[PDB]
Amino acid sequence: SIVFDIFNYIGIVAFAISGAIKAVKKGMDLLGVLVLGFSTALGGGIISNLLLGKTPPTNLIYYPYPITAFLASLATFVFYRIFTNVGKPLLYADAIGLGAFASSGASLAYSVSNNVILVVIVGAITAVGGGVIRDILSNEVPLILTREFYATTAVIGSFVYFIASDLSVPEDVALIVSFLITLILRILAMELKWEL
Amino acid sequence: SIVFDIFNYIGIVAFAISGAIKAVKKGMDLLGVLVLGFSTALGGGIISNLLLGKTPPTNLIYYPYPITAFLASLATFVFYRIFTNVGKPLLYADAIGLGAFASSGASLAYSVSNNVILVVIVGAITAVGGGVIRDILSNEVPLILTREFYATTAVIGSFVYFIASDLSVPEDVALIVSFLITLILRILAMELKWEL
Amino acid sequence: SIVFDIFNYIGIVAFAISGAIKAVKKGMDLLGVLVLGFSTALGGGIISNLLLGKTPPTNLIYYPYPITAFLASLATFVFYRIFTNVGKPLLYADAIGLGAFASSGASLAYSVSNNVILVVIVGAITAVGGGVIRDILSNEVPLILTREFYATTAVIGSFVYFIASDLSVPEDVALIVSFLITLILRILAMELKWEL
Ligand SMILES: [Mg+2]
Repeated sequence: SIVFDIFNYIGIVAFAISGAIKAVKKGMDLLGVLVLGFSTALGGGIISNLLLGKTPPTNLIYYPYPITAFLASLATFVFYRIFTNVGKPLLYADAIGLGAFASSGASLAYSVSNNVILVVIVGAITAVGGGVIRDILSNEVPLILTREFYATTAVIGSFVYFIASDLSVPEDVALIVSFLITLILRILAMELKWEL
Repeated sequence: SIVFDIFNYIGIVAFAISGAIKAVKKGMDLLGVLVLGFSTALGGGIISNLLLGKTPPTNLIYYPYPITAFLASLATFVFYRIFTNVGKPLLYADAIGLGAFASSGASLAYSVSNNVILVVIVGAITAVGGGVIRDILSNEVPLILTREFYATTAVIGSFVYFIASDLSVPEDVALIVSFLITLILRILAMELKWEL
Repeated sequence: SIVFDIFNYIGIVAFAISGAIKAVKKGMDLLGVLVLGFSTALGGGIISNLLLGKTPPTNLIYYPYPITAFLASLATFVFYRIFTNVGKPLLYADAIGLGAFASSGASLAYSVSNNVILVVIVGAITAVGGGVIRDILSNEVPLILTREFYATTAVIGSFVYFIASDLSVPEDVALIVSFLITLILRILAMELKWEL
């Protein structure tokens, strides 16, 4: 479906931006920024692929995905190399990626089996997995532990995808509703200071 | 066998307690405590499943296992939310899990192949793997490095399972002897201050 | 081919030395030193095997590989237990391993598929993966982030293996040229202070 394909690109771009921003804040230079953005963008899909027995992983064979990760990370580096003082919305980029991958990752797991536990947990791991790798490599406690509603919101997003698909909702709509609920939940938590 | 099934539940409960305790000590709140307990309880089995080519992992498809991880972590949070000053035996919970999973993890590897190296190493990775993930997420040097006899004791436990099975020992007995040797070795190291 | 087999042993020895050195510097004792050397030596091959769908991993079934990792780590511990003040060339050992595994890891991926992205990225992950695990376990930002030209040099080494193989270069020669370019690139970066 077109929405599934689009969400893959949105998630790759968003997580690449979040990883490249993290590296910029850490003081890394161009190539180190590319490494962290590339890893954050593709890590969730790779981990998800391994859990589902899909080898080699799509992110390592389908050329547009790693090319998109590379270009997004490079664009982020160049942007903040010029505009050093403008805001760096790491959590906003991460949140958009969380919604794109909780939905598309739940979709991939649901195609493997109708098991609600597999769909909800693999979907959530797809969503958070790139940011977990980013935080581990950065040598800091990850968001899934420091942000009280973060991992659960990914779980909720993959669960609403499962429920929608279970009710025969068309795949394009089930993905959009899952993405929107995940993103909205994150915006409320961030804007209403639920995690403080 | 009944002992294999029982050891799976014992290991899941024990490692969930150890992960939830770690999160409580870190100052996390309810949902963060659940995340760390869930991850510690199921991580070793997932890693073991991937190494042996078993996908999707049993911990993500067999409902009682993640349900047990969730309930054990929730019980731990509620207990220490009320009884804030009572002792938190993280290492004791981890040690019981180490014995339950070194034995059952060696059993799973032995069913795949009679290779002593595969059985001993995959068994040890099953045993320590959940606590390694816990310590990495907590952003601290893991027990497998800070505790001089920890990883080796898991190796010894999986090796005694291999030897017992190689001698035709019934599976229920081979699991019990492996579990007991692992746990006893850990109790001696902790009580006799071997790791100081 | 003979060069592929030799490079496996060179990489295992080199990364075992680098991991055992890291543990010695961290103040670990004998068994902890063995754990970190063993993990660094075998982690890249295990990760590479999982990405390519090769289970159980060769490093866990082919006896000479983990035996070599163990003996190399033990030799490193004994050496620095006696000669406490002599230099500890962690980065030099890591660099030799990087060249041995970028080449041999690219070779393994190329046997699975002619996809330049798969060959270059899996090759680079094979090369850096053991040192990434070492640095994560040591609880420090890994070399792939702190050393500006490190990860890219592994990528270049696996890419020159791909180009050589694509041009019909004999496998023994393609491995040697890949190894030499990776190692030389690392020597220049270290000696010419490119990463400062
Ligand atoms: Mg860390």
